[PDB]
Amino acid sequence: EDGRILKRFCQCEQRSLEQLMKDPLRPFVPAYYGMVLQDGQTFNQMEDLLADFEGPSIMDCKMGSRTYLEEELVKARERPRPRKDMYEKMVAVDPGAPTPEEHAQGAVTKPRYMQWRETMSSTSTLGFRIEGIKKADGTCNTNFKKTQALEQVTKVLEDFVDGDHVILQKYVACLEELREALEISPFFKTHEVVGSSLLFVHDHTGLAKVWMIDFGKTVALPDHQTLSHRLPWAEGNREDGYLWGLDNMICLLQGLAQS
Ligand SMILES: O=P(O)(O)O[C@@H]1[C@H](O)[C@H](O)[C@@H](OP(=O)(O)O)[C@H](OP(=O)(O)O)[C@H]1O
Repeated sequence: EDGRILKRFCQCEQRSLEQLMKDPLRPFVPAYYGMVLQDGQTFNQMEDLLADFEGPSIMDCKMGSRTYLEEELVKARERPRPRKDMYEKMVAVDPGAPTPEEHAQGAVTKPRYMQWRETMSSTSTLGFRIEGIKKADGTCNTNFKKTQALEQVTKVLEDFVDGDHVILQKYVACLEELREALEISPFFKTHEVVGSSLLFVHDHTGLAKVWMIDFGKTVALPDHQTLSHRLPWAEGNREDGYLWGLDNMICLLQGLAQS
C-alpha cells in the first residue's frame, strides 16, 4: 500500500496485535490497520516502520532463550515429522552436525533444528541473537548462524552503529523505556513470547527507534497465570528468557556507550 505494508495473514498475530493496540506496549509496536484480500491471499495490514527514515540502517534481533513453542516438543514425541527443509539449512552451516540417523533420512525435527540453532548462536548464552543487518551504504548481512561469543556479537553491533554515539545513546533510551513498559504490561505478563524480534532502525539525521515485531507465536497463558520472563526455561514452565535477553542487550549497549 502507501505508508502501509501487507503481511501474510496469521490468526495468532492478528489476535496479538488487536490486544497490543490497547496495551502500554502500543508505542513500541507497528500500528495495526486490519486485514485485506489481494491477488488471491489474505493479509494483515501494518504500519511501514521505515516510512519516516531517509536511507535507514536496520537490525533485527530474535529475542529469548527459547525459539520454539512447547507443543512442538511434546508433539515431536507423539507423532514425529522430520523435515528436508531443515536438514539442508543445517548441513549448509555444519555438515555432520546431523546424527548418523539424521544423515540417512535427509531430515531433522523442528525442535531439534531450532535447538541446534539456539546453541550455535548467542541465544542460549545471551538470550538474543542478531538475524539481519542492512547498512546506510547498501550492504547487508543475514549470515549470523555462528555468531555466538560475546565479542562476535559486540563487533557486529559496533559495525552497525558505525561509531555514532548519539545514535547508540538513543537506542539504549528506547530499550530502557521498552523495558519499563514490558514490566507493567498486562499483555506481556500474560503471554509466552517466542520467535519475536526487536527491529532497530536509524538515520543519518539522527532519528532512531526500536519496535517489537513478529507475533506469530505469542501465546496466551491460562487464567490469572503469569511469567517472569527471566527465570530459565524448563519443559512445563513456559518461561521465555525474553527479559533475560533484553537485560543482557541493554547491558551490552551501555557498555558500548562508555567507550
Ligand atoms: O532462521 P532459520 O534458521 O532459517 O529458521 C527459520 C526461523 O527460525 C523462523 O523464525 C521459523 O519460524 P517461527 O519462528 O515462526 O516458527 C522457521 O520455521 P518454519 O520453516 O517451520 O516456518 C525457521 O525455518
